[PDB]
Amino acid sequence: QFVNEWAAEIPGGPEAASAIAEELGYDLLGQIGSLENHYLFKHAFHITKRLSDDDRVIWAEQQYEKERSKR
Amino acid sequence: YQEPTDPKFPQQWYLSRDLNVKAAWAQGYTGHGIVVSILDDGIEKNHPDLAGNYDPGASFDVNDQDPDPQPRYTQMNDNRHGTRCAGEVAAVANNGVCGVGVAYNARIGGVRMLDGEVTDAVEARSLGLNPNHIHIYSASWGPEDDGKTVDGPARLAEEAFFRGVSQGRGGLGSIFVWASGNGGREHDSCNCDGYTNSIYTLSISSATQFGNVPWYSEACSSTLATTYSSGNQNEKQIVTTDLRQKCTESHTGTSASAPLAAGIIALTLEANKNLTWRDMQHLVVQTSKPAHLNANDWATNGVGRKVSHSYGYGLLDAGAMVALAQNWTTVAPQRKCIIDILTEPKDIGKRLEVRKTVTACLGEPNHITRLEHAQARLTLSYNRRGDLAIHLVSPMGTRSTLLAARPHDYSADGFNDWAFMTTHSWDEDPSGEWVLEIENTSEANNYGTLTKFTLVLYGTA
Ligand SMILES: [Ca+2]
Ligand SMILES: [Ca+2]
Ligand code: NA
Repeated sequence: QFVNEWAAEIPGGPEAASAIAEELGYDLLGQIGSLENHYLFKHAFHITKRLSDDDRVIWAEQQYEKERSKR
Repeated sequence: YQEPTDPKFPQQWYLSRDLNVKAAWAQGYTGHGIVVSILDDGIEKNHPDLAGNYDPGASFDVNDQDPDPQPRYTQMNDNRHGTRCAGEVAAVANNGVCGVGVAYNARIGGVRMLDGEVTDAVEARSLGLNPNHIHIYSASWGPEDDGKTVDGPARLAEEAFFRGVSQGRGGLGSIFVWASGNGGREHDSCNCDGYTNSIYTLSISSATQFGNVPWYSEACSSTLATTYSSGNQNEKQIVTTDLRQKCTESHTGTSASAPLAAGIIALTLEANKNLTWRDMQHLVVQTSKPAHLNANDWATNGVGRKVSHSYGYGLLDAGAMVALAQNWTTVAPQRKCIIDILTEPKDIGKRLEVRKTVTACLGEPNHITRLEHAQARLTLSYNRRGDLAIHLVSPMGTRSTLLAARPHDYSADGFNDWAFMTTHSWDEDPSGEWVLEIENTSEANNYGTLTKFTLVLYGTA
């Protein structure tokens, strides 16, 4: 169900997301689609919480597989 | 004008009781300059009827993290769907192979994103791929059509939808063409599908060759228009490109309607490239034809337009779409009026009716006199969600069915700020008394509480 990917909203920009990755011990995979300030991290509510509590992260969430039907 | 000579074109009954696509072709509109991307399980870019129109700039493989969206080949041909939808849009014409696409001169791309773990992030990557190169995104997928699921786009996908219509296509807005669903057999209601229920997506339903509601069709108030698709075994189906460079005459379901709609919109965008994502929806509302579409719920709304919960505003008319687009005047900026209705929680019980006279943000910058989408954001508890039927009546008297009884939905979680959307009061005056109806359709002793009812209005002044 859950995967080893975390999405975080970081208003500081890519430089901020880069420092976030280094300090906390994550892998910055980059910007998510066209969402300028939404980034995906590789490294688990504790892993999610650590990201959210940072004052540079406004929103964080672990990715999880969803059932999607073709019509 | 010389019509296509492709071998399977005469079998494309839905092109030229049809979608009036030939009429758009004769006006000079075949889709040149328009880019369309299929968000699905991949696209056979080397297919002899797709390669000539293939565009790598509209394609990506999200599942395997690489530019090539080639489908994964298996014994059962599980990954043929994306290729079938792509051929409906932009299959090459007059090359003696299979048939033609609706916009046979458009560039076609594909995002391989269903052949793997589909997360919130995966959906957002696909909806936001190269938004100033891709004009139209065609997607037939959504939550399970089991008749008991209430699911929609999560935060990332939801944001990607908004980012697309706000800043995509140089600000005109990405066109998201969506399929309403295949849960007919389970008595599903596509307002429980957050992707088609979205105001950002152009929801399309299906009609059989004989003009009937197909067995898989889902009824809801969020559907906008209808294109032809499969029906019973006496009715013809959709002829398109198939996996392994083959041709198929048995493409079925509501996934065969959305790409046809995207192709017609691709024809429309060639006739007017300045059309916004809202302009395109206005054009569909105005030109769609209810004639010869059989439904027992055809109702005339406040502006005199026939509207159905199975068909929306009717069949897409490509000739009428391109004709109105040429001289269409861009609509005014969208306004969003939020009106909190409930002053206290209400007990549902057997039947609940909520009446409220609203001013539609009168005196404010969000004053609305011409309605587009209308939303009823409901937070309620109930012991058996499937027994609920919810209706919303606009001041003009237009009765919108927000939720129909879902006999398989035994959930007790109710709804949490779920935005039931309706397109049936389009162009109405939202000023006046709005009525919400929530009733228990079963004979059982059911109970629950409506704790929040936010009426969200979209439109212009
Ligand atoms: Ca062909
Ligand atoms: Ca459904
Ligand atoms: Na929609």
